[PDB]
Amino acid sequence: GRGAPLAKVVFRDPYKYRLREEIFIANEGVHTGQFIYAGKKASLNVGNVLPLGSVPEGTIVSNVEEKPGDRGALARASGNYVIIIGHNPDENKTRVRLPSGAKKVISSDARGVIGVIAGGGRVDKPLLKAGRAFHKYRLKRNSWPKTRGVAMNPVDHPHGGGNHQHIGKASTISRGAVSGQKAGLIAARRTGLLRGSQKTQ
Amino acid sequence: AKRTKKVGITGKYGVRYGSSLRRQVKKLEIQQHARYDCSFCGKKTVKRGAAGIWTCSCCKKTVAGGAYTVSTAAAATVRSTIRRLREMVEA
Amino acid sequence: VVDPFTRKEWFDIKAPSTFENRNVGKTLVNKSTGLKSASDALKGRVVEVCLADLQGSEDHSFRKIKLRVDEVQGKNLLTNFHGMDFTTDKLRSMVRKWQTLIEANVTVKTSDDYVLRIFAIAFTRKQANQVKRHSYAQSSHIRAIRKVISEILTKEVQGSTLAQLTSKLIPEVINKEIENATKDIFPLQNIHVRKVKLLKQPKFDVGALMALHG
Amino acid sequence: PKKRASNGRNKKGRGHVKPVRCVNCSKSIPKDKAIKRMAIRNIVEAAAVRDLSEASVYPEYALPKTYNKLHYCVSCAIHARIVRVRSREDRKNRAPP
Amino acid sequence: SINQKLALVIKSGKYTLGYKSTVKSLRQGKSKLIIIAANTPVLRKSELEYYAMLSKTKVYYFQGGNNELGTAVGKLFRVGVVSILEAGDSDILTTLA
Amino acid sequence: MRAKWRKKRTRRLKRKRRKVRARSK
Amino acid sequence: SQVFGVARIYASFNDTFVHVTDLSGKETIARVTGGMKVKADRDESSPYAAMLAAQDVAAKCKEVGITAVHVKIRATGGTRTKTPGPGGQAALRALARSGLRIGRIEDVTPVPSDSTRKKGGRRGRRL
RNA sequence: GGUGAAAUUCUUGGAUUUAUUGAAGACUAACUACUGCGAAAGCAUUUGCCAAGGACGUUUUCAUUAAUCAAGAACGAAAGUUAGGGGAUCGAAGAUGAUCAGAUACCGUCGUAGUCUUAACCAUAAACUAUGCCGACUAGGGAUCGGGUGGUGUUUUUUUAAUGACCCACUCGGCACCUUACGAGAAAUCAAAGUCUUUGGGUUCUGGGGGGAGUAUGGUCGCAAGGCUGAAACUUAAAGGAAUUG
Ligand SMILES: [Mg+2]
Ligand SMILES: [Mg+2]
Ligand SMILES: [Mg+2]
Ligand SMILES: [Mg+2]
Ligand SMILES: [Mg+2]
Ligand SMILES: [Mg+2]
Ligand SMILES: [Mg+2]
Ligand SMILES: [Mg+2]
Ligand SMILES: [Mg+2]
Ligand SMILES: [Mg+2]
Ligand SMILES: [Mg+2]
Ligand SMILES: [Mg+2]
Ligand SMILES: [Mg+2]
Ligand SMILES: [Mg+2]
Ligand SMILES: [Mg+2]
Ligand SMILES: [Mg+2]
Ligand SMILES: [Mg+2]
Ligand SMILES: [Mg+2]
Ligand SMILES: [Mg+2]
Ligand SMILES: [Mg+2]
Ligand SMILES: [Mg+2]
Ligand SMILES: [Mg+2]
Ligand SMILES: [Mg+2]
Ligand SMILES: [Mg+2]
Ligand SMILES: [Mg+2]
Ligand SMILES: [Mg+2]
Ligand SMILES: [Mg+2]
Ligand SMILES: [Mg+2]
Ligand SMILES: [Mg+2]
Ligand SMILES: [Mg+2]
Ligand SMILES: [Mg+2]
Ligand SMILES: [Mg+2]
Ligand SMILES: [Mg+2]
Ligand SMILES: [Mg+2]
Ligand SMILES: [Mg+2]
Ligand SMILES: [Mg+2]
Ligand SMILES: [Mg+2]
Ligand SMILES: [Zn+2]
Ligand SMILES: [Zn+2]
Repeated sequence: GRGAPLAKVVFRDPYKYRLREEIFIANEGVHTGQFIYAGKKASLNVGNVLPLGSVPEGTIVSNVEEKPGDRGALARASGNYVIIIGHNPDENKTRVRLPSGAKKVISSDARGVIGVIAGGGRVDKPLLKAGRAFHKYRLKRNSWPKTRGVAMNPVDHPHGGGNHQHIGKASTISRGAVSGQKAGLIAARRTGLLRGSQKTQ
Repeated sequence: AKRTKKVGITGKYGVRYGSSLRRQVKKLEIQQHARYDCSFCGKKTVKRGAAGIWTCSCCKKTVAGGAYTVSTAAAATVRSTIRRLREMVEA
Repeated sequence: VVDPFTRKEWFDIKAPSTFENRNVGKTLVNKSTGLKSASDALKGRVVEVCLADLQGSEDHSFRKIKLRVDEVQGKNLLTNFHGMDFTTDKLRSMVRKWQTLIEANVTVKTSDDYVLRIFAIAFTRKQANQVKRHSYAQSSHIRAIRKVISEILTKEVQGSTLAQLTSKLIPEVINKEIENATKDIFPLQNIHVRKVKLLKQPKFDVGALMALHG
Repeated sequence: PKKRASNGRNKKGRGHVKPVRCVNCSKSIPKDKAIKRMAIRNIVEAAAVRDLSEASVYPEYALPKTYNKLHYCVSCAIHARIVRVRSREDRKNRAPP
Repeated sequence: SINQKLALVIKSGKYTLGYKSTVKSLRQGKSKLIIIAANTPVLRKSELEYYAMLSKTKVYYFQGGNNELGTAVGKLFRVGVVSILEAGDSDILTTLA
Repeated sequence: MRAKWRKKRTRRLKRKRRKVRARSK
Repeated sequence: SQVFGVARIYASFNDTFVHVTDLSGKETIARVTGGMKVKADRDESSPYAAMLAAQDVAAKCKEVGITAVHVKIRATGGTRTKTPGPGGQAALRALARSGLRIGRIEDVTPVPSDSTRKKGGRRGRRL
């Protein structure tokens, strides 16, 4: 139920004679037997984990923390990555652009891992038939298949009811709506086929 | 002994799903089934098994890759951009 | 009911060293109030003045120079190298029809570690007694000429910073050594360094900066 | 029939050049077919020269004119600049004047 | 080139191909030079380099995968180490290598 | 009418007989 | 001798700008354009309005602290006409004849290593 | 701001102007010419790498291996299609401001697709020199690009040279122009469009009054838009070319 492969990465224990194993999200091109370096003063190759400080802008980084030491949070899905676009040395920040395109500024002590996440393009292939969707969610959660509220009775949904299948009122619903009201396009600030190019400015 | 004018591996799907949808799948199945050249021993013995997990017949190396091809385009460009930027740390 | 002039702190612009008049210009700021003082805010501006306007002699009518302000002290702020341009009228003259153009450039580091990229333009000349009306190089000529220029330019830098690099450009030593190695290949005329820009200053180092001051 | 051995304008052994835009109406037009005027003229003008050097620092200064290449599109070259239109004979004459 | 030299060595000298045989050469002191594939693993590399320095044999690291070293010696299989046993007309021993 | 526009004329006209004839395939 | 500044005259068609600034540029000193001293839109670029605007410029110029100035004339440039506007000379004429000083002037029109498709369409602006 | 003139538009959100920086995509100004290269399409920043080519030089080598070509095939501007990316600029569509009797336009503003690139398609342009290829012959001239030969030629200084650029003469192969016209044409014109009723070097292709019509039909190719192949009934005395005078 994860799109991207994981990668078991074994380490020594600094304080006791033992191995300690971790579970990383495998960045693309990472291979068994490879050595992974993790730290402030580590070098800049795919697979190592380095604080957002220690990488020049344009570095491409995955599984990056929001807060330093929360052990990874951003860009973890098969194919995603964050780009560093700038640093503030005084008040040690860094500014990044997340997979959604939002620009966010975090501590430079927050760590990421050099590269992108393996399994890119997983979504390019048509699912092609019900059953593959069926098995997809079989390993995720019980969210499939989905019935249109407009096929229900009014008891079941705001869209339910009528002698023809229709929403009956606007399907844009307020942010200040209430549980039981919010089905449709919640808080939508526009609507209709996105004409023209998107992309954040 | 040419068997199909054009459906290739996609011929398993019969008349179903509509041509354009089968096309797209054919591209990515041809991708995801082929044997690939191994970086570590040069034998063409890398094959896939589960999206993004490419490993080697002999030599037994497993390389995390793209979902249906070993090297995704974008990671490849990323490679050289880590190339590039790292150069600015020794030199 | 303000008139920022009836409030404007004022100032005068001092020059570096290896030239002529260390007194250059005049400016306007704003009184050094607590929170937003006249000092740290601007200063670090940039003023461009023809070097003949600062060298006196008109055998330098072109060759604009860009200076950048670094430090301030009691109504007296200095300035250091930040660039060298050419006038538009000069090139727009220079580049005459019926001949060949040749451009070349290279990126290089100096002693006191400024990284800069200089340029170099040069045109073929009719040789006295020519009857044909144009006189062009031979491409294979232009490849040799660029390579030589490139060799010479990479040599003349990484010497004692701009200071000495500037001390080389001012008398156009470069233009003449170019001319020397060139004439083996092909005539040429004008031949200048034209442009040179900064793109990686080192660090402040106030002690080294004060070396053009007295 | 044909009314110009040079066709529109001058190109033999090429088949394709590269269009330039017309400084007047912005019309694309091949470079060899253009019509081009070197516009070198003073920054100042006729009358400003005396009061210039008058209210001017420097001994007479130096005076640096402005050079810029112009491009017209036949139609705009006909509507104003170099044209007239000439007799069938007066056409072949490439003498500048 | 470096391959142009190898092509001469191939048609006038004696050589063995492959890991095990060039160790019979390195121990026998018969090897005059060993060429090492780009992708041949570091362990085998480091070993060959230790066997070499124990026989005073120089080592030229071929900047190519064991596949192209196979066309370098003109064999339709792959090779990750060559051992020069006799250099024929070529000069590889007494040039840059 | 301009030859090019008269080309587009029948270019369309054909494409509509194309439609109409397929009604009886 | 004099205190020096930088003049900078943008004389396009349909308008003419004159505004001296500090020789570094980062600090202004009084603008006033050829549009301000007339109201007819059609008359936003004629030499008379440019004169009156050069007047209103030189006035505060000699009324703040700048006694002398270097000028930088400049057409629209870019992919535009690259030729000076009518009221560019009229303003230079009206600031030397005003009584300020003139020191070494050049043309700073942005000329490209050509591109970005000029406007108007391949068939030009046809009227 | 924008125009012939204006309006739509932008401006406490200090617009327009300015200075300092940074980002992105496109492009290659001037130099650029009756100048180069390529089968054509087409091709102007630097450098490195990869393979290729003509001309020239040639007392090398082979020895008829060739010329032109139904079928067949490689490449083929621009737009257009499929899938990614890219999407600064300009901008089919569309919406607007004006203009107009009207104005679905011309002009102004916004601006979707496109414009850029990768993997595929598509195969058409006034894809033009509106001019098949190979060979021979027939007439004067000054330029110019590449190669070569000749010189007690010029300029470069040093110690004379060597070089390099330049000058003059020549000869190959180019891109062109000039004047001629023995000759050709219906003429405009043409060193071929010449050596043709004094009608034959070799060979490929196409046309047979105008419309109907590149339409109908079949075959074939394409995802599509469309490409190639491609009639007839009927209609009609002109359609057409070049030149002259008005
Ligand atoms: Mg994942
Ligand atoms: Mg779910
Ligand atoms: Mg369920
Ligand atoms: Mg449903
Ligand atoms: Mg649904
Ligand atoms: Mg129901
Ligand atoms: Mg209800
Ligand atoms: Mg409701
Ligand atoms: Mg309902
Ligand atoms: Mg419905
Ligand atoms: Mg069978
Ligand atoms: Mg040479
Ligand atoms: Mg043309
Ligand atoms: Mg063409
Ligand atoms: Mg039906
Ligand atoms: Mg008109
Ligand atoms: Mg250029
Ligand atoms: Mg057949
Ligand atoms: Mg195309
Ligand atoms: Mg766009
Ligand atoms: Mg419209
Ligand atoms: Mg309207
Ligand atoms: Mg319309
Ligand atoms: Mg419009
Ligand atoms: Mg055709
Ligand atoms: Mg033509
Ligand atoms: Mg034709
Ligand atoms: Mg002749
Ligand atoms: Mg000679
Ligand atoms: Mg004749
Ligand atoms: Mg005659
Ligand atoms: Mg007929
Ligand atoms: Mg059919
Ligand atoms: Mg398709
Ligand atoms: Mg068809
Ligand atoms: Mg046909
Ligand atoms: Mg048909
Ligand atoms: Zn392997
Ligand atoms: Zn025009």
